[PDB]
Amino acid sequence: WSLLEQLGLAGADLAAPGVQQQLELERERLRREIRKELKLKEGAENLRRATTDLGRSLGPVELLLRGSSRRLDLLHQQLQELHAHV
Amino acid sequence: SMAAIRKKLVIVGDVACGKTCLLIVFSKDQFPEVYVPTVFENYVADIEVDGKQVELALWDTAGQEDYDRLRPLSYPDTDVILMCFSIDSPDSLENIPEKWTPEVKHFCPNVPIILVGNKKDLRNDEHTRRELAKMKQEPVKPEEGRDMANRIGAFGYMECSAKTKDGVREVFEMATRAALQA
Ligand SMILES: Nc1nc2c(ncn2[C@@H]2O[C@H](COP(=O)(O)OP(=O)(O)OP(O)(O)=S)[C@@H](O)[C@H]2O)c(=O)[nH]1
Ligand SMILES: [Mg+2]
Repeated sequence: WSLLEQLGLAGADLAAPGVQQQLELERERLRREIRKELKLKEGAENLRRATTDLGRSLGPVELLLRGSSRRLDLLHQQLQELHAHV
Repeated sequence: SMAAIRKKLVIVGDVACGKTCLLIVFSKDQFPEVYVPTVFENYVADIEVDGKQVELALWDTAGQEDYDRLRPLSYPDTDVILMCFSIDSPDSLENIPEKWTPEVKHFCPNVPIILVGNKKDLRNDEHTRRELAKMKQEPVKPEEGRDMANRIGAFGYMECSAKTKDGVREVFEMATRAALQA
């Protein structure tokens, strides 16, 4: 799961200038990912409500909503992991 | 793109009045498959109200009297309180001014409070009617919850069902707006 492990920075000197810049970039990316996921979720809730009024199955939408919250979770764990090395 | 505004939310209320399911249904879009009495848990939710992005910290507390000692330590930097009771339990509504309000006001005076009526789906539940009938009772009315809200000087009063997800977003958007005025 570790974003540091994913980036091959596992046991690197994280205080170095290059690494510190790469991490700031990653934090920015993550922040943008979270915001996008947040809006997709709010939109998905609107769809869930729209589907409720159409009288159709909410299963697909509920699954997307869960996948979206699950993604937000991962994004928060990684963002948290990088806040420790700023 | 700047970081989200941070605000911490604490939820309180009687045993099994639906506090955890409300937090999980909102933040994970999942209705907890098994009931597990809470001592203390915390989750993060993401929300946007009035064009403002907010990262909401959800602090889950215990309804049980057994853990009263722990609860006061969860109050310190709270931006908004979700004080709950269940619509299928008039006794849980009576504990609002009896136990929850006095405790919250003492540890968090000035902190916005949203009175929440949980399990709205049980109001018309026939089984709930027959059980409450025995105890010479009936499910909580919208007016009664709204009255109690006025009595404790709550920011607002909201009803919802974590089960059907009805009124869940409304509860959290109102709680966030209140926490923002801070
Ligand atoms: N019908 C219905 N049942 C609900 C709803 N929300 C929760 N419940 C049920 O009520 C019981 C208690 O819910 P839960 O959210 O765990 O309570 P709690 O207030 O967090 O309980 P505690 O930790 O203070 S002891 C559970 O069995 C749960 O499934 C709802 O909206 N409708
Ligand atoms: Mg709980």
